[PDB]
Amino acid sequence: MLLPETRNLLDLMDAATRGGRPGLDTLPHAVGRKAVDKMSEDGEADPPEVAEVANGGFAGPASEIRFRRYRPLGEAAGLLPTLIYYHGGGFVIGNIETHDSTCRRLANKSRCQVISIDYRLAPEHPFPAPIDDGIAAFRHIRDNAESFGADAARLAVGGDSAGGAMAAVVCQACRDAGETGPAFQMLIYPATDSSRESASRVAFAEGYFLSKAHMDWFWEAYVPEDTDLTDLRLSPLLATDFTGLPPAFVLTAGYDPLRDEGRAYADRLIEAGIKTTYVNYPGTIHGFFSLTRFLSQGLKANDEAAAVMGAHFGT
Amino acid sequence: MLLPETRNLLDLMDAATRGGRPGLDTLPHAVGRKAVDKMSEDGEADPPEVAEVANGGFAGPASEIRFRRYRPLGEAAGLLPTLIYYHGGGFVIGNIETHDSTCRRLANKSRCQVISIDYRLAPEHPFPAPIDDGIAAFRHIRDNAESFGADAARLAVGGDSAGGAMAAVVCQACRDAGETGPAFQMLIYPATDSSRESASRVAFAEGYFLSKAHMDWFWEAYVPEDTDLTDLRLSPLLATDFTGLPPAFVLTAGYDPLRDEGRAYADRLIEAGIKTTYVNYPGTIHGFFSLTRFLSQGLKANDEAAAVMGAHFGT
Ligand SMILES: *[P@](=O)(CCCCCC)OCCCC
Ligand SMILES: *[P@](=O)(CCCCCC)OCCCC
Repeated sequence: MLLPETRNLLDLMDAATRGGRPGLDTLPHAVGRKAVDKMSEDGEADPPEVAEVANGGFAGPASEIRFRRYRPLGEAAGLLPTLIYYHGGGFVIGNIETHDSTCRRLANKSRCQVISIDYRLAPEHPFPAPIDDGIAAFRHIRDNAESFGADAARLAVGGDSAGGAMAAVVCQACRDAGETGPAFQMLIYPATDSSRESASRVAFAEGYFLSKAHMDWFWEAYVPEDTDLTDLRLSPLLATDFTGLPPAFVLTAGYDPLRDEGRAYADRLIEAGIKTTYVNYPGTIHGFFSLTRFLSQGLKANDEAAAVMGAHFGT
Repeated sequence: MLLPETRNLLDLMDAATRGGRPGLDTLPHAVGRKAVDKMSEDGEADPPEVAEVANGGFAGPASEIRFRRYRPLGEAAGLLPTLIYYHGGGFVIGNIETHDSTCRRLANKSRCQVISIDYRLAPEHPFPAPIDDGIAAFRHIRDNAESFGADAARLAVGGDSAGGAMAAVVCQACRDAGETGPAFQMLIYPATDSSRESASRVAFAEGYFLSKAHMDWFWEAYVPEDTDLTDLRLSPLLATDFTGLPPAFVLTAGYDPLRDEGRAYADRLIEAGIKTTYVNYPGTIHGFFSLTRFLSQGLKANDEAAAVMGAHFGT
């Protein structure tokens, strides 16, 4: 069931692996970061023009949080409906640049403003630093909506991987603290369960991009030893109550370890009486949502996600 | 439990029931048709302008099949990706007019051409006349693609209720006959199982729009007595094999008898390794997709469906 374009890219990665490039799972996460980050940038399709890009920062819990805003083409209104995007990369790698092309394409298609967040990475800052910045960024942008040129009424969050995880947590956190949370959550191949191993986590543990070897490498950096795995910030799937959470878009990939716990989360939402959209892209891998130089499916997904959020806010 | 807008409409329908002297369940099929068809037209929100509308017909199995084409605004290309729409109404009521506003709105949003089909109705022509016209219409438009100003590469089908049923069958029929079937199937709260009663068919049998009394009234007209209920043209959910069917959009409503068998069909598709999008609109009723004069959610759904198909064909 693997697609030609997907299989093609897997050949390339197999060539490089067995020909000089070590993979190595180099623990100088600080060293490895710089190498992989450059690869990620190249993996993204060439960036589409937008109306306006803006770089800025603000005060976080423990630091300055950097951010970048993309205003979509031919969108004249001051306050726009706005998505707050958290990049992927195991709370260890990635940055605004690795997901720039994707955010540009999302804003154009959705006819919505996008605000990429640059949150504290591990190991330099471990659990729970990353999601604390994720939550602070939402609260800040919510409370200073007009400053960020954003309609407070139609304010959403989303991400991929660790990013998608981080998004789902921000929504729970808000409901738990009984304050106004997001209007919409866009969850792309997110990780929702640290407490156990699904079928897919075992079935695709090796050979399909994201490897079990990679997930350990990330885990050892992000998580201090002896941290309760049934913490909802690590495992939001284990929440008792799913009611009062915002409408969701949830996307999974066919050859993804994080497939089964992805659809699981989506199901918990549907039965809780929440407006939900689930989608499976069979025959592509984890990370296709931003490897848009190699996988067209990624661009189709970029378009589909953008479209469902757009239709929700009626843009 | 329900939405305000949904609850609001339900009581009005309840006003007439005892308030005046109504009752479709108790009318001659041919008489009732004329009355309800006019109500349906009024139930639709005011029609959006399009680039071009075109009426025509062609030779079917047993008769002339009428049709109407909607070309979307600011779409200059000759051959467009095209959806073939089958109206709802228990294979007994409805026509192109009852679903005109909705088709117009779909074409604009999706940036795709829409072709509403006017298929033979019961009791005048019972099972299996309606779906036979449904299949002939697709085959014809497929084989004369450029005549109908349509990209053959990106040709889809869809509908609501009996229409959604009719769409799902066209795709199966094509795969069974080992010929080129549609590229995409848009299934809106469709009926997929005649062979038994789900939980929702019982739980919402009375008081929420579609009534069990209505479904019987339709059934007695459409279906010759002593017809095997496990026929796949009546019950496409009971198909052995789901592989080789086109990518799907599937939508259900919270207070719909046809809810459980809707999601069931969607699930059969996901496990068959087909690219699928499922969505539930909780706290609205069956038929909201075209009662867009009363229910905003309907317009949001109209937009969402259009958007997912658009993103698929990359318009
Ligand atoms: P991942 O699946 C590596 C699996 C080896 C784990 C060590 C036992 O990388 C896939 C690379 C493309 C072929
Ligand atoms: P059916 O579900 C039952 C007729 C009214 C009984 C109220 C419990 O048709 C419903 C139409 C909306 C009142």
